[PDB]
Amino acid sequence: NDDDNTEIIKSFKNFILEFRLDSQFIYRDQLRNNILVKNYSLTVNMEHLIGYNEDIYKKLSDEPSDIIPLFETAITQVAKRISILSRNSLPTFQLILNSNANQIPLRDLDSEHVSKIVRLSGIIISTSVLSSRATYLSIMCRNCRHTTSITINNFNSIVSLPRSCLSKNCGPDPYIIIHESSKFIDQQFLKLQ
Amino acid sequence: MGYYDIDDVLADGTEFPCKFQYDIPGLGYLENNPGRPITKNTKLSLPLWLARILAIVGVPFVELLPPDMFSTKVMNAIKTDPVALDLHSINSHFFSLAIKWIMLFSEKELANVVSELLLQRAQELNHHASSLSIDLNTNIATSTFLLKLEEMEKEIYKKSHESYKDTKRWMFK
Amino acid sequence: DAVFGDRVRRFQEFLDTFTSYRDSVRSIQVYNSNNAANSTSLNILPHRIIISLDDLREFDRSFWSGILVEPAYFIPPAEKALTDLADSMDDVPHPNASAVSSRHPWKLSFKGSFGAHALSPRTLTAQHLNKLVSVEGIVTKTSLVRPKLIRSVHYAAKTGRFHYRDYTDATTTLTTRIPTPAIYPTEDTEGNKLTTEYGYSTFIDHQRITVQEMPEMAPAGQLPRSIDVILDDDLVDKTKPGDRVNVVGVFKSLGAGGMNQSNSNTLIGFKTLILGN
Amino acid sequence: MYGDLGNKLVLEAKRTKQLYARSNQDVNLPMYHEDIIRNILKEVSNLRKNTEYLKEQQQLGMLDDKVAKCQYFVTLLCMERNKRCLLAYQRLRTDILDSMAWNNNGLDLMDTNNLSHQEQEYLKEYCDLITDLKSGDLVDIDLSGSLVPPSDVFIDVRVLKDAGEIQTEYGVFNLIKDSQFFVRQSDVERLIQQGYLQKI
Amino acid sequence: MSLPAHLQQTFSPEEIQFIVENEPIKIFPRITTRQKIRNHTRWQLITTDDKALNNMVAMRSTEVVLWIALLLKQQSKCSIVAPQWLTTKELDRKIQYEKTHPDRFSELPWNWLVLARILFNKAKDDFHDPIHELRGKIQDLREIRQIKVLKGLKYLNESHLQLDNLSLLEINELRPFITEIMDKLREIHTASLTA
Amino acid sequence: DINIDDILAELDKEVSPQQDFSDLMKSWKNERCSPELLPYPHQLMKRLLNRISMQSQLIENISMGFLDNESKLPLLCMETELERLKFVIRSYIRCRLSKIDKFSLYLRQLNEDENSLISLTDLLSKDEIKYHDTHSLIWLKLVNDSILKYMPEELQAINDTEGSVNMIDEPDWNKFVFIHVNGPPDGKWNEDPLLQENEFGKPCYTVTIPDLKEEVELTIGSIYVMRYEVIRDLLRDDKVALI
Ligand SMILES: [Zn+2]
Repeated sequence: NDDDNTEIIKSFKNFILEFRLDSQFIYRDQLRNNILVKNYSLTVNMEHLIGYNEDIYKKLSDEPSDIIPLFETAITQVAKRISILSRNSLPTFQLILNSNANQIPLRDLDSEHVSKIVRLSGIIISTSVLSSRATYLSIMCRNCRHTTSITINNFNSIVSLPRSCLSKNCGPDPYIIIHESSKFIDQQFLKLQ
Repeated sequence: MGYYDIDDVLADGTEFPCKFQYDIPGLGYLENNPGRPITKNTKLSLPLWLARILAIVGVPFVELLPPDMFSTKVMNAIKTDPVALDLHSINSHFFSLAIKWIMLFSEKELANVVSELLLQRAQELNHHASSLSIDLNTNIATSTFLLKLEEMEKEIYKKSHESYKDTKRWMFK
Repeated sequence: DAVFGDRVRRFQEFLDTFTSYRDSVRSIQVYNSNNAANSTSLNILPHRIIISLDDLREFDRSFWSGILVEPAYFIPPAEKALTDLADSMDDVPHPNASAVSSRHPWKLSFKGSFGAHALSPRTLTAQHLNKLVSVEGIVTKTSLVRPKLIRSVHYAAKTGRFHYRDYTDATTTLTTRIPTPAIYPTEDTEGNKLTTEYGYSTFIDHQRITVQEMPEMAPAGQLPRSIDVILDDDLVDKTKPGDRVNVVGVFKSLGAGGMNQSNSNTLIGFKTLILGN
Repeated sequence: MYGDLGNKLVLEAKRTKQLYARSNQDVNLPMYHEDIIRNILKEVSNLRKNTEYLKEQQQLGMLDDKVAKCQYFVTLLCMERNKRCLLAYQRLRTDILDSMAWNNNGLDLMDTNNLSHQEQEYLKEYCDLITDLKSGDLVDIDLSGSLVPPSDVFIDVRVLKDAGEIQTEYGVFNLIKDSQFFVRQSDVERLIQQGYLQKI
Repeated sequence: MSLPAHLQQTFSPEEIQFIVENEPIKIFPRITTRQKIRNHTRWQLITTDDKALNNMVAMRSTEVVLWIALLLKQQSKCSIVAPQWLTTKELDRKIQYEKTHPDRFSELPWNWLVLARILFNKAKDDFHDPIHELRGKIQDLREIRQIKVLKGLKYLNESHLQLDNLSLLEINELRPFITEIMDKLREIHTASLTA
Repeated sequence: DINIDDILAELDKEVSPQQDFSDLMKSWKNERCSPELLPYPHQLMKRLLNRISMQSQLIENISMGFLDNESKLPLLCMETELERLKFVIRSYIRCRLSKIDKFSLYLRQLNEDENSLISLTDLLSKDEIKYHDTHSLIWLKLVNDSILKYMPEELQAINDTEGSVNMIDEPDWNKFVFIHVNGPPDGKWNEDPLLQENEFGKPCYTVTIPDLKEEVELTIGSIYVMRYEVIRDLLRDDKVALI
């Protein structure tokens, strides 16, 4: 799966680097301007992604929860390329999509559209307080003190601490989270009516 | 420090805390007692264009006290996080007044702090000025940082941003 | 632990440079000694020193930034340095048979300017975690002061020797360590029965106040947000509900937040709270 | 003190400053603040009379050097400050007037009630001075012309306002409304600046 | 006043393009003004050399001032030859130089940005390399050079500054910031040194 | 082996409109950036104006002759070239006029100073003299009859330099400008003095900043951001050029 993931990452990287409408590389300029003001994101329009290479859009719209983290990785790599002098510690960039697809009524979201990308309208009636979802999860083995790391994508498929000492038995669940070395992001729950 | 510079004119007209040194007669026209004179060792707030002259001519008539905007609290705030300091609320003309104070008192330590403050804030305002919005069809951080600039930095930012915008508009025409 | 020792010696140098903190430690120690030597008296000064962050920045900017950015690695060494300073300059009086066993580490408190860390419970996002932040607001709830165990001293009536055991929790120590099930060791290594020695053990008070942003500071259309501070020891009962407050502490997180098999797609977060200093 | 009116005056002048900066709306100078000018000028007269009153009272009376010097010195400083505020306001208005004259010598000669009599006379003579410059020796070059470099020799233009027929150097232009030309940029610059042709 | 506010102490990019357009460039003429041995009006210009214009021979490379090469390229009467530095091989070499030396700029010509823009707009069909790649390498060079500038504007002292090899458009766009921050850091220093 | 370039140069040793235009552009570039009012090049501008007049007459005559092959490219090039030259002179003159407006009183006090080493006749053109005089007079009349009429004689001077704040505006001598070190105007290096060769073999100038008591080496073919006061002497000798 490494080869396909790398191919997808490289394809969307080339989309970031090469796309331009008329004399201006829209997404290179947007990425640089976003980095300058410490806005680690990239608002990617969907018509542009369709026009560039419709195969990429097909791959994205097929399994969004598996492709979008790859696109965020590609955005991060492009950001390092165009904002860091070769020879880090740059957060994984966030992909913000803009679409003009037909709006699906909120009551029409049924068994189909599950795991699909849907565009819909409503009125917010509640906003939760900010939570904290971990992205970098520094972790240490309880018995043998085998410190490692876990990286979280936050796009739930449909991950947990390893159930192994992963390098005497150390038990079934030998891992405790090191909270002074982890990195978190804020998450908010809405409620659409 | 031009004569007709409105920024300098407005900077001159800022009240400053200054105590008196003489039991001067007949003054105080608008100082709460027109006819009645001003007592010695009286603390009064005077415009800079007046206190500057009154603190050199004469023992000088008026002794200038350290203003709050250059107090050790503000100095510590400057030395801690220069970028995230709301210098517009401290004084809308902070840099001009700091330059005037250094010129008056030859303060080699206030200057060494305000220059570093200016450099550190110039980095960030260049970052904000050179980042131009692109329409696919203003940022929150840019707008929340532009509220914390004095009348001097608000002009450097305007000039540099206009230059960057003109270059972008020409290149991509 | 070369870095730990380096931080300890650097903070000892800082304390030697600014003698005001040494004078304050001396004043606290002589006040405690005089109160012990002199009755309906209960005013005993706490083992806490308020150091100015400005002095630390002017002395060693690297240490100051380490305190303000990653206090979990810079505050324990500074506290150990303060404890060693107090012990070295202590008047070495006669022991009371309890202070020898009962730990009394010298805690640290901070003041001065914070800059980007002078926050409010609404603007306390997840990018401030593990950093030393100060939040201002109104105390709305205060838990009951409930003592918690941090060290149990045991006497084995077969060898005439005393065995202790340290306890750590997520809400007590900044650095993460293996939690202890808080069960007293009833048997020694060599099959000896032990009796717990209360009064030689060490318990510390524990309170959990709730600080919410001032209602007039709330943005148009939203109710005030709140954060939970965990005051301990000298800082218990320092606040009552309705008090406007400015709490300085380390914005910490705890838990596994899912990532425990029990939750695979469950999208809850971690429990975040401030360890008040 | 005594410069509060002057401080308000220069604050309003700052507003006019940024006001006209704003891109290029070629805004008209906000009507002269005559009322504030009158008050500060009256404030100056009171200060001058106070000096005259003190000087005559110093002569007949027994006044030591201290108060006689100090009161006069403070009044002089206040008068200088008021003069500086008035001068800054007038100089900004004069600079904006000069910019308008230079830019509109090829555009229009105009509400003029926003200007005092002195300012109206100044602008009226300044236009004549500019025309004198454009005719003395630098007559070959159009000193009032555009300051944008002449990139392209040939441009296409669209007629905004109908103007019937206008004679060019050799032929003639029939300025029919909503009709597009393709002519040299040299012979239509004045019309484009005035507001009869639009494109580029 | 006579000179507008935005033209006070800097050059508008149009004026930079005007300055660049006076530099000679090499063209392949599509006409022939060379009078045979066996009438016609000659150029006889006053701000350049007309010798190379009255002696044009079709498909024989000459050198004319850029604003005339563009004027002929408006029709199909010439073909601007791209300068040697404007090829994919040389652009890759310069990019490698920039990535290899993070302290100094590459030796690009002072008009590289302006010339690249002008040639891409008016002479888009005279490049031996695909223009969609030349644009992508020009943008990469601009990005690297912008990264190095932002990390050197961190050295804005009050004495001087050496911006070696910087282009003309980059200097022009950085002028109102550098030359107005250094002025303030100099005024502070001179105020301190009033003794 | 021995070098034979000397004999090769020996066997090869048996005011132009292009140079006039190049000097005009150099003067325009220097004028746009220099804080002070640079001296007027009277001779160059006289030649340039004569050239414009003669070329306009030539274009008119050729057009009349054409008004009776069909090669119109030379005429179009003549017209657009003349337009470009006129624009350059227009911008130069208007920048000088703006600087005159900014520093009117400073120029006046230079004129009235008998100890001054410069004169407006040697630093301003005739039209600039007339414009400066008329503009100063009319602005003086306006300010008088609007503000200074109601002010006493001790506070009626328009050039009071003895007040609380100096009211004559001087050019910012220590302003920071972008300089490109041309080197000596001629192609020969050893002939020109002040060119202390630096290490690494690159020749360089040497200028000292009195405020900081610092010596900086101005390498040839390099771009600097230097104080204008330090550069003024080299700039007057065309050894450097303002970018
Ligand atoms: Zn293990």
